[PDB]
Amino acid sequence: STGSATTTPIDSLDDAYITPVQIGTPAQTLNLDFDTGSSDLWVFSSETTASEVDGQTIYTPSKSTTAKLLSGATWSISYGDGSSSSGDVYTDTVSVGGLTVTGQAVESAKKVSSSFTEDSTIDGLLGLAFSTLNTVSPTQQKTFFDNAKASLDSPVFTADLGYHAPGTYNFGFIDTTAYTGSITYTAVSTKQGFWEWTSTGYAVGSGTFKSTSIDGIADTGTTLLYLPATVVSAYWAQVSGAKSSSSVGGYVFPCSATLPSFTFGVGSARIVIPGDYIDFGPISTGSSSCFGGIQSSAGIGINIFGDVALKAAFVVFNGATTPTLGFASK
Ligand code: NA
Repeated sequence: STGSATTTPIDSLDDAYITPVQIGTPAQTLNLDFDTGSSDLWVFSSETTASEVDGQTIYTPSKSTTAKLLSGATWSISYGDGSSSSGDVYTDTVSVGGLTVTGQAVESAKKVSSSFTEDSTIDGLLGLAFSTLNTVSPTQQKTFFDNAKASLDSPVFTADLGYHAPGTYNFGFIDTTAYTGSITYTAVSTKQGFWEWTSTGYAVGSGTFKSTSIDGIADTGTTLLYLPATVVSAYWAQVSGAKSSSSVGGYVFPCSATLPSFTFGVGSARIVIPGDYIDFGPISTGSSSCFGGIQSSAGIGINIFGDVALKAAFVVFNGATTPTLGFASK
């Protein structure tokens, strides 16, 4: 089997991407944030505290003839941005882009933090990191990908995120029409439960490539590119008037600037992030200070290849017995 679903930016900045997901019988379609940096499929629901719901579509398990309470199971998750959610668990039928899993753990939120409530466009998350990170207790649950894997034509999914445009998540196949050149594969460590890999270096604009190992994770659920402070300083030093602002919480730059590209290495291959991808617009409405898309990972304890980086590439998440990542230009 295979599945193919379109993923759509939630706003004009590509802050996140939503993908429609069918849950239950008859189907309830929710727009979920597919997150390769976490391993829980959780939704706004009929159980979510009413004051914490503001515009989201909810899953109502009582209206699904295939929903079953997973008795005694709870979940609770905290993300890198400080947000959180928790609740109880149902199993139900979940379909993505025509690919169906029966008996998927659907984590029903009883509580969500303010950042979730405030984002009316995201109805929940669908985690695509390794199932070792799933938070369900006392019986850890599998991701949608891990439950689908054995049925797929190939044990893979691909992320093809758009820049200010829709893109695609595919499950079970490589679309050889969706990228240019060849795919370069690179080793993955699953020791922290992430799609963790080592970039071979970077370049700023038309500058020389610096060969250096940068361990980090491929995380579709993180907006920005978070890299070591040395790398990030080297990038923003090429933008007149850019500075790190403790008040704003990262590098800002004049909105009048033209940003340089950023290149990262994948083995001997190179992915180029156009400068435009690195512009996250005014820090507040009407400001001439703009927020940068490349930020320091210092204090986060890991480098994160978030959407700024991933949307410059066609990315293969290879879930074979020995997982690997692939990157192609597009
Ligand atoms: Na922000």
